[PDB]
Order: sequence, then structure tokens, then C-alpha cells
Amino acid sequence: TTFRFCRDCNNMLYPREDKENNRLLFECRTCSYVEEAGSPLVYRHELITNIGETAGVVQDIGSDPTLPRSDRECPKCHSRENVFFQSQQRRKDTSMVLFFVCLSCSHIFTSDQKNK
Amino acid sequence: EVFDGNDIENNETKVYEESLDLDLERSNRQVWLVRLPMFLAEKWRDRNNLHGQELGKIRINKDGSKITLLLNENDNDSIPHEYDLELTKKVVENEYVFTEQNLKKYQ
Amino acid sequence: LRRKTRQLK
Amino acid sequence: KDQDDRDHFGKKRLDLAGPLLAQLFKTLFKKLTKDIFRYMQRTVEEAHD
Amino acid sequence: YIPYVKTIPKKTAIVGTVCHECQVMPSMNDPNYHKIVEQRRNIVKLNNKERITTLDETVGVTMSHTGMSMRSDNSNFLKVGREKAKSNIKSIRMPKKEILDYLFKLFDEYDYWSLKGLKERTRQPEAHLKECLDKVATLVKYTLRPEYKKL
Ligand SMILES: [Zn+2]
Ligand SMILES: [Zn+2]
Repeated sequence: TTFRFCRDCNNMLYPREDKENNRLLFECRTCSYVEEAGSPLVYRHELITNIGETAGVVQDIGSDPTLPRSDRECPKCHSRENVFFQSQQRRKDTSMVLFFVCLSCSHIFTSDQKNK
Repeated sequence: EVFDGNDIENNETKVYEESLDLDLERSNRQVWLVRLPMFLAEKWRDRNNLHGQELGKIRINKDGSKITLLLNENDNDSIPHEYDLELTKKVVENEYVFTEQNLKKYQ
Repeated sequence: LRRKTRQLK
Repeated sequence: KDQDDRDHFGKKRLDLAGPLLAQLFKTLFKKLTKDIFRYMQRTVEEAHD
Repeated sequence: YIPYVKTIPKKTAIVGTVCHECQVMPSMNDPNYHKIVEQRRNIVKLNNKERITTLDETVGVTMSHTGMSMRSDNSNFLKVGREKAKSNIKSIRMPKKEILDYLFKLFDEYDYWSLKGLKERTRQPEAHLKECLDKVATLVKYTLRPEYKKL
């Protein structure tokens, strides 16, 4: 959605329509500041979302002892060491696709062979 | 030190003998905000000290990007004599230092 | 008047 | 994130004789202090020793 | 607008603008280093709190000051009854012809005199004073009757 915030008082901006040019403007409900929009998208609702599958990946993820190790090949550096974990989404509708993190380049790939 | 509010009667002309506007003359003065370690802050913030003696020197590389503090030999060889002043924020904005003292109450 | 007896915390 | 599990033993605490007596003693001492003040107030008002 | 805001004026002055925020950290290669680390370790090692003190004296001796003990308390704290009970003095009824005049002068000084103040000034028993007080004054605080007051 790319939420936009006001520049003068840091308040939340809202979309407004100007008929003088039939364009899109973002205006502040408190300090009367205007800004031209960059994209025509203002609202986004996601019934089925894949955001958060790899949440929690950090620069020191490999230091975790509990995380299992694997021998899969990383298709960006040709390495064999890596740690894998399932999706972090707790909804009971997600597949068991694995997510692999390489300890040499921090590249995240998937074992999915259906859609990828 | 309670006093009237709006003061439409102009009572501050005789109650106070000094201007009530904050002195905006010394604001053009660079100041470094430094957080000190526990061992150093415990002996530099004491009011039974700070008589004006030279506590050390600051050394800045000609090209910058590295600052260091060198204390004098008055520490009794009990604490480090060299410290690395790390600039956590090269640019500091919206921060100012203001003083506070009471006003003369007569005339 | 007052209660002539009170406690200060 | 998953909802916090109420049965997780890491979120449970065991109160032994130490902590159990501490709260009991705190309550009783609070009552003792209140009684002390009442005697002080009564002596002043009733003019006793 | 509001006419009162109740401000508190003070003398203030801006004596500088912050340009750099710094954090002093001792050099790890300093010869006096590894003493601060020991000092920092001593911070958690320190145990300021001390154990409760146990009395090693005979139990029969420690309890000699508890409950009904032959020893008598010698404290003067909050002996409110003692402070005022000590002061006690009696008086005697004086002749009417003299106290009666004293009351009229006293009333002339103030038109509403309390009983406690009246006794303190007269320093005489209330019994005799009551007889004369009613004959001259009335209670609503006693005040002189209109027969004599309206003069
Ligand atoms: Zn605004
Ligand atoms: Zn890789």
C-alpha cells in the first residue's frame, strides 16, 4: 500500500480528488498540506498472503543451534551448508514448503517444485 | 517564586529588575554532548571537584573520522589514560542547552 | 476546624 | 505468531515456603503498623500515657 | 481569552547548540585496561545486603524486656497525660463586690468573652462566677444583658 505520511506535522495523509485536474492528491486532515500521489493504488486487502514466510531471517541466523542443517545445493554460490525452516505463518492453510538460508551468501530459496 | 500571569497591569517593571527574555546571544556556540562511563562520570560530576584544573586533552586527526581523549596523570594510575571518543551522531539537530537561575525580586 | 490528628505519608 | 500457550511451564512459577511466608508476613506487618498508629492516635485524643 | 495563567518567571539563557553526540569508551590496548573489566565484574559480584543478625545470648535474658517484666519503662515519649495532668491549682471565691466589678471592666474590653478566657482572667471558681454571671450576663458565649449593655 506504501502508506504516506505528512511532511509538516508527520500526521497520516489521506487521498483526495481535485476536479480542477482530475488527478490524485494526498492531503493532511490537520495542517492543510498537499502532495501529489505517485501511484494509483490506495487500498490493498490480501485474503491469501505470502508475506511473513521468511520472517525472522537475520545476519546471524546460522548461529542458532536448534535450527536443523541440510546438504542441499544453494543455486547462487554452489554451497552445501545451510539451515532450513518451514513457513512462519500460523494459519492452518499453508503448505509444508521449506525455506533454506545459505550460511555463505544469506540467499533464501525454496524447495517448492509446484509454483516456486 | 510564584508570580502573576498575563500581567496586563505591567507589574514586572518594578517586581523584577532584569529582563525576562532568555538571552539569545550565546546560542551560537558549539557543544559536544558526551555520555561518560560509570567510573569516569562518578568523579567528573562531583561538585567537590571541578576547580578549573586541566583534566586532559582531546586529539583530532587532521583528516577526521577518529577522535581520542587523553587524560592527565592525576588519575593515580587506576583508570585508563586513553579513550576513543566515538561519534554516535556526526550531525546533531534540534538539541540546545539553556541555563536557569532566579531573578532579582527588589525594584 | 480540623480533626486535630492526621498522618503524613 | 502463535497464541501464547498457557500450559508452558516456562511461564509458570512455584511459590515455596519463602515467598508464601513473605506475602503472609507483609499482610500481618501491615496490620501491625495500622494498629500502632491507632494506639498513637487514641492516646493523643483520649489523653492517656 | 483567560485573564490569569499564573506563570513563574525565571532567568534563562541559551549557552550553546549541540553539534556532536559522543560515547567515551576506554581503549582496549591501554595499559590500565583490564582493570575496568574487573571493576565492572565487581559490580555484579558485590553483595551490599547483609544477613539478619542472630542473638547468641541466653533466651531467658533476651526475653527479660518483653511482656510483664519487673523493669519499669523510663521513656518520656508521647506522655500527653503527664504533660497537662501535672498542672493543677485551686482557687477560692472572692467577695462579690470586687469580682463583680472585675467582670464589668472585662466586658468593656471585649463584648464576647468565652468561659475559659473568663476563668483564666478571673482565676476564681466557676461556682461563684456562675451566680454573678447569670445576674449580669446571658448566654446565646456569654454576653452582658441589654439592661447594662445598652448604656
Ligand atoms: Zn500535516
Ligand atoms: Zn549460497
